[PDB]
Amino acid sequence: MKTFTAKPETVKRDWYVVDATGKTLGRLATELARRLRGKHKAEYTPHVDTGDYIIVLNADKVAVTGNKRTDKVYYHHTGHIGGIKQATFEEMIARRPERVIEIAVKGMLPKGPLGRAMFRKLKVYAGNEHNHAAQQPQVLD
Amino acid sequence: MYAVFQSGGKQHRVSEGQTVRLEKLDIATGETVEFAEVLMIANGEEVKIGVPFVDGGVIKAEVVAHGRGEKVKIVKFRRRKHYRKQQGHRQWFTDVKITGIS
Amino acid sequence: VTGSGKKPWRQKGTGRARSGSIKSPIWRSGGVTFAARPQDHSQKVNKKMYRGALKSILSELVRQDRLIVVEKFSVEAPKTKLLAQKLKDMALEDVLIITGELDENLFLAARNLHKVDVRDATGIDPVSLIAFDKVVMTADAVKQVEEMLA
Amino acid sequence: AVQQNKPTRSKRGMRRSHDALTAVTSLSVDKTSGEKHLRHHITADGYYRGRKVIA
Amino acid sequence: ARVKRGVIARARHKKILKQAKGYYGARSRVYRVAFQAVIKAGQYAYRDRRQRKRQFRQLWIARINAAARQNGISYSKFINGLKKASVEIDRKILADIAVFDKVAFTALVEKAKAA
Amino acid sequence: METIAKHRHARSSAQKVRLVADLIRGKKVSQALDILTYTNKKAAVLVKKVLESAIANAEHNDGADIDDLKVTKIFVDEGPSMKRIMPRAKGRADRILKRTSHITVVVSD
RNA sequence: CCCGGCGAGGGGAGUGAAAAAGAACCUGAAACCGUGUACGUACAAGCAGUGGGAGCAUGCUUAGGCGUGUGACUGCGUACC
RNA sequence: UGUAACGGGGCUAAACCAUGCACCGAAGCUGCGGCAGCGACGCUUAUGCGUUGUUGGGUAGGGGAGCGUUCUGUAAGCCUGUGAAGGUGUACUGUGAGGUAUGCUGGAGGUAUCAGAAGUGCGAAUGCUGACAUAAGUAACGAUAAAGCGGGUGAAAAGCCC
Ligand SMILES: [Mg+2]
Ligand SMILES: [Mg+2]
Ligand SMILES: [Mg+2]
Ligand SMILES: [Mg+2]
Ligand SMILES: [Mg+2]
Ligand SMILES: [Mg+2]
Ligand SMILES: [Mg+2]
Ligand SMILES: [Mg+2]
Ligand SMILES: [Mg+2]
Ligand SMILES: [Mg+2]
Ligand SMILES: [Mg+2]
Ligand SMILES: [Mg+2]
Ligand SMILES: [Mg+2]
Ligand SMILES: [Mg+2]
Ligand SMILES: [Mg+2]
Ligand SMILES: [Mg+2]
Ligand SMILES: [Mg+2]
Ligand SMILES: [Mg+2]
Ligand SMILES: [Mg+2]
Ligand SMILES: [Mg+2]
Ligand SMILES: [Mg+2]
Ligand SMILES: [Mg+2]
Ligand SMILES: [Mg+2]
Ligand SMILES: [Mg+2]
Ligand SMILES: [Mg+2]
Ligand SMILES: [Mg+2]
Ligand SMILES: [Mg+2]
Ligand SMILES: [Mg+2]
Ligand SMILES: [Mg+2]
Ligand SMILES: [Mg+2]
Ligand SMILES: [Mg+2]
Ligand SMILES: [Mg+2]
Ligand SMILES: [Mg+2]
Ligand SMILES: [Mg+2]
Ligand SMILES: [Mg+2]
Ligand SMILES: [Mg+2]
Ligand SMILES: [Mg+2]
Ligand SMILES: [Mg+2]
Ligand SMILES: [Mg+2]
Ligand SMILES: [Mg+2]
Ligand SMILES: [Mg+2]
Ligand SMILES: [Mg+2]
Ligand SMILES: [Mg+2]
Ligand SMILES: [Mg+2]
Ligand SMILES: [Mg+2]
Repeated sequence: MKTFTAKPETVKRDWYVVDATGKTLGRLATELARRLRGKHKAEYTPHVDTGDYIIVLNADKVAVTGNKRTDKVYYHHTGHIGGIKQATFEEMIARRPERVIEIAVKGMLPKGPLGRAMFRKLKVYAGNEHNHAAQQPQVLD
Repeated sequence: MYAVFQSGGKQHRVSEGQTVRLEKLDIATGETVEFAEVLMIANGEEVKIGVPFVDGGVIKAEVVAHGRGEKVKIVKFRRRKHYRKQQGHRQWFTDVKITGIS
Repeated sequence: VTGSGKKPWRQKGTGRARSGSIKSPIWRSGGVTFAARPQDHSQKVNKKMYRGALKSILSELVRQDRLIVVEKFSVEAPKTKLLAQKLKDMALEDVLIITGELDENLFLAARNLHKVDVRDATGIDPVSLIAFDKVVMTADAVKQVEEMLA
Repeated sequence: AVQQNKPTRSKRGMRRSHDALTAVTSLSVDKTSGEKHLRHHITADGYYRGRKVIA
Repeated sequence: ARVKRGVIARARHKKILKQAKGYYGARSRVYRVAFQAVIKAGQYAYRDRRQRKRQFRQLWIARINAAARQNGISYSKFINGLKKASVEIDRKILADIAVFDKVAFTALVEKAKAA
Repeated sequence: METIAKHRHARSSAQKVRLVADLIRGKKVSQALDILTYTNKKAAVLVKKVLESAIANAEHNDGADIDDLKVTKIFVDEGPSMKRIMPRAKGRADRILKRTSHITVVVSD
């Protein structure tokens, strides 16, 4: 006998909503990366994108402990001669509040095509409003 | 109706009627075998063990084929140390058809 | 090998692999590293080993019943037609005829016959006795062989 | 100057993809004679736009 | 006596190239390159007969850990609960019962709850 | 009928002719004959003669019918090269190959 | 006979048992370059395999299972001397 | 050269100090097969073993037992135009070198067994010879004295002829 591997076509996915108001970034982004991958589901397979679609809303209201509101830097190179752009967690929330959750999830997801596929699942928003009422996404905690 | 039993030092989740492969036995080619090594019986009432085995749970099976497996080649090779070792293997098996679950 | 001594090209400078001969075994034409010479493949066999072997193979034919001992065995005239017919009465085929009194009549008319081989009792051999299916010996020939081997 | 180690059949294919020269697929038809020719060129017999302009 | 060694070479090359049949580029066609690929393939084939057993054992534990936390228990407690009631069912099967008969998997979680 | 016709030991190379061949495949003989008239390559004149052979070849010997004839399996195969010795500077010699090609065409319906 | 430059080369017809025995002429391997057919391949990084593996293309007997080809995605994996 | 002194995300516990109980984790160990190498002996007798304990990573190196090739003997026997060798595929089979049977090609030799003898097995030697790749349809086409148009020839003319 062999063990049951998941088969994409048969994968009945689900949609979720996550209010990120007053959540700790890492503790959230972990719990997302667990779901996005699909390890919460009992029919998990390490080569199939079984994990669910998540709509994280109120991304700008996310909390961080200690002095990481100022001290957490986000370095990124530009691929250029000496362009090493940086940004503090304040400055990132002022500019692009979606990026914050997205990076913290992207780091925790696996690398590779499946890794990128299971990130596409995630949908992040600054405002409380979202435009996915057609899916009836259930409230996840 | 399906059940779980150990035979070749390892378990097999088998149903009544179907065929299954397992590690070699010292039995004839067309002879019945009785396993009293049942670990679980699933039905309406899911019978399980709090001890070694159930209580009176027998599995009668009928031996079908007494064949050898697919060849498995074995290349032990060390790099730059002037040494390789070819070798082959065809592990034996016994195939059994399950008649009844008690 | 028939070739020049000359280094085909100089040691260094050129990108090619250092050589000093067009007669060297790793070149097409001229070489054979270990060329054999005409040699004497024959080997010593001890007198008593040889005699003992002939005794041992000649002893086995009595158990096999290949050995046929006979009296005055001689063809009338040098003709294969008679010899070929007289083996049918005796009921033989592939034979080694051995005689002490070597009749020329019997020899002459057994060259072309292949399954028959005529010898003198003096000239018996190890491979000869073993090779042929039947063996034919005259009472004089066995007397000579018995006395020779002892 | 010089390659480090040789390219493949594949790469050599990939490169040659663009060498495939295009066809004409745009033959004219002379009005009087009905002969085919390149656009704006004369015909091999000697016509252009339904008028003989060559010996 | 001289021995031409033309028949035997191709015999032993064709054996190897037939194993490499499938590989990319020269690794299929060319003997010198194929021979290495065929051996390294053997090395890996040997090496992964061992890893096959590990990977699947991870894969089962994952399924069981997932299936248990649906019913409200972490794997580490679920196994210790089963072992404390002298239950002998291995991972391979637990991972099957996790997927298939969830009514049966539920009763294992109760069986483990006692301890 | 399949009706083959070919040019063996064609003095132009394989790669150069194989480039023209591309313009004729699954194509109607009448259409393919025209293209090669107004393609500017040496291989066009070479491949035309072989096709224009194949049509007469087909109509006279076996098949008849010139209208319905599509060029199916045209292909060029590298033929026997001829090694000539171009001398270079500083005394070194270079073997230039005068390459040849076998040009087959199959004109069916 | 046919196309072709009263050519090179080819195609039919015909000799022969056989002309993928047609003068390069027995057999005709490999590298090498081709033509069709099946699957894969234009958001994806690395000794290019290996263990898993859906899909897809396909054959058998059965009324359900097996084999061959391909190999998306994924764990491990820095050639040989 | 770029965060670049947790492997990364990230963390106020997911850091630290101490106690306890869990689990994961190797080719370690146990489980069920299969093989070989040794040493005891039930007393069999030249050996299956009722067994028993045991070992089995390996360079230099030492020691065992084999596969295959060509050739000579058994062989004027035996297999072959009712298809040999060679080539090319497939399906079994052996722990391995390898074997066996058969469809296509090939169109004439082959060789069991057990012996005997070797020019006896190659991926490397900037090895030798041949063939074919690569860069690549890339550089170059040999003086910077210079060509142009018309008519002819011929399948075809920038280059030939006038
Ligand atoms: Mg990553
Ligand atoms: Mg050099
Ligand atoms: Mg010589
Ligand atoms: Mg030698
Ligand atoms: Mg290099
Ligand atoms: Mg290369
Ligand atoms: Mg490429
Ligand atoms: Mg010879
Ligand atoms: Mg072999
Ligand atoms: Mg000079
Ligand atoms: Mg002419
Ligand atoms: Mg033929
Ligand atoms: Mg030739
Ligand atoms: Mg002949
Ligand atoms: Mg030939
Ligand atoms: Mg190619
Ligand atoms: Mg894509
Ligand atoms: Mg890369
Ligand atoms: Mg790449
Ligand atoms: Mg890796
Ligand atoms: Mg710096
Ligand atoms: Mg950092
Ligand atoms: Mg444990
Ligand atoms: Mg050892
Ligand atoms: Mg050990
Ligand atoms: Mg012989
Ligand atoms: Mg021979
Ligand atoms: Mg043979
Ligand atoms: Mg044999
Ligand atoms: Mg023997
Ligand atoms: Mg040698
Ligand atoms: Mg070689
Ligand atoms: Mg070597
Ligand atoms: Mg060098
Ligand atoms: Mg070189
Ligand atoms: Mg050479
Ligand atoms: Mg070249
Ligand atoms: Mg270039
Ligand atoms: Mg250029
Ligand atoms: Mg240029
Ligand atoms: Mg120049
Ligand atoms: Mg110039
Ligand atoms: Mg002129
Ligand atoms: Mg000019
Ligand atoms: Mg000029």
